[PDB]
Amino acid sequence: HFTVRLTEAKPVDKVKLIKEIKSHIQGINLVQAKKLVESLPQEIKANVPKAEAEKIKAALEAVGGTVVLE
Amino acid sequence: KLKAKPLLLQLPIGEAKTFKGVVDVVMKEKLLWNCNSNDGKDFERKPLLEMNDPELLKETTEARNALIEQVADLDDEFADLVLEEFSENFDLLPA
Repeated sequence: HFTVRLTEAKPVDKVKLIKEIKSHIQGINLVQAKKLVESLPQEIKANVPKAEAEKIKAALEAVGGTVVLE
Repeated sequence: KLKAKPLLLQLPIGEAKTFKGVVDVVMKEKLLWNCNSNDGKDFERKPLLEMNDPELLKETTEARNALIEQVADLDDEFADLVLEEFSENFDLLPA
């Protein structure tokens, strides 16, 4: 499996990043998501399959996010 | 079965012949009605009984948190504002 990491959050995509994080995690809250997005570098998900990792990284970079995979 | 996400803004006091008042969510107040015609000509505003009913307070603040979460997940600009200023407050602003 792969792991995803959010490196930096854009100043102008700050608004759009949180909604995507909320829709992707499905188990996090608003303020927890904000802390996750302000505490970069910080992991988002781990042990994610390849196709799901590709989809989430594409959706996170299409809204202005710096996404890396390890 | 209507396929539309609702936004609760008011909590009734009772259900079966004991519905005598409502509790607003955005304003954090309670409205009472004790009369036959016009129910006192107005609604009686005594916000959450002046910090005296812990159960009512907890229910009202949980409803406010749920409403804020819903509106922030729906609208993006409001999500940005909650992100930027009132995250840990959970009490953004009255109205």
